[PDB]
Amino acid sequence: FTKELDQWIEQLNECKQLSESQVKSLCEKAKEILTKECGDGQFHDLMELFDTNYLFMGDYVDYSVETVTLLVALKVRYRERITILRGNITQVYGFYDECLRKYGNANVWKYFTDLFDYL
Amino acid sequence: SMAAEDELQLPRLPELFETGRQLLDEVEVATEPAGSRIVQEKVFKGLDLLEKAAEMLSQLDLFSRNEDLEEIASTDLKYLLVPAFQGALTMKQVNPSKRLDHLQRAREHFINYLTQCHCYHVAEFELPSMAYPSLVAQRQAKIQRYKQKKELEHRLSAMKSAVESGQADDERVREYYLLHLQRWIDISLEEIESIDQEIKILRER
Repeated sequence: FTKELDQWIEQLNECKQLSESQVKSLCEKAKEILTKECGDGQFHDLMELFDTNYLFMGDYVDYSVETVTLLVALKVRYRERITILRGNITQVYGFYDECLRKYGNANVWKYFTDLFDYL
Repeated sequence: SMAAEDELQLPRLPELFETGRQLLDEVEVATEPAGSRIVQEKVFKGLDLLEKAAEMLSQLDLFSRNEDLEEIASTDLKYLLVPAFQGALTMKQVNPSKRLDHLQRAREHFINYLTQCHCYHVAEFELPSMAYPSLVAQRQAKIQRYKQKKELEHRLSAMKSAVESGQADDERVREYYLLHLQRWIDISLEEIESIDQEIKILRER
């Protein structure tokens, strides 16, 4: 019974942020997974020529709080079921400021920064 | 007026410490918003209390820098945690105009904590540089650190009651405080890394 994620993901698709408490709870769930070894900001990829679903991150180059939040919530709900790709991350001034505008403070940014240090 | 001063009895060390500890605990699980008056007032009070504890400790000189950890009494062990709590509380302040100030102040608290734990051989670790930035170029360390913290927190959760309710021998009591110190070594290390990243961002602006 992980319907809690469903609610979060549903909420994020409407582009409504999550709360600090939830953002924190999400990162910990992820960290828990990490430390061991279906349709929607993101964009659909079909494959060609001769499994799992495919997703591309961002438009082309340049990320919003809700985007990266959704990224995490997705991978926690679906694991290998959804492969997510970008070109060639938490450490940008625009993203820090965005967290700071949408939350009382810098905690959410810390939670993510911490979390992505596991990738 | 000299009389009134002689006659006033202010909180002593154990109270100062215990209250500042309660306050930090409260802020860490506050179901109110972080930057609300309710939480921010507790942070201000806590820092004030710990600031007073820190001064008491300085005057008492409980901890030298050329001493063995066995020479420190069991109940004095907790006082080692003060700088780490100061760091923690400092981070819990919200006031963006002064964020860079808070990070540098916090970093210094955590370094103080780490520096002491390191002289006393509380655990084997690499002591971070005294000043931003502590160069680090790596993910494995974090996985290891995460598993370590989960294991410490579990052991602690099994012993807390026994100690607080006075049903633990001295051996048990010391092992418990050792475990807190280690737990807080990990936390401080992790926070300094976090702080250095936030400063880098704030500076470049």
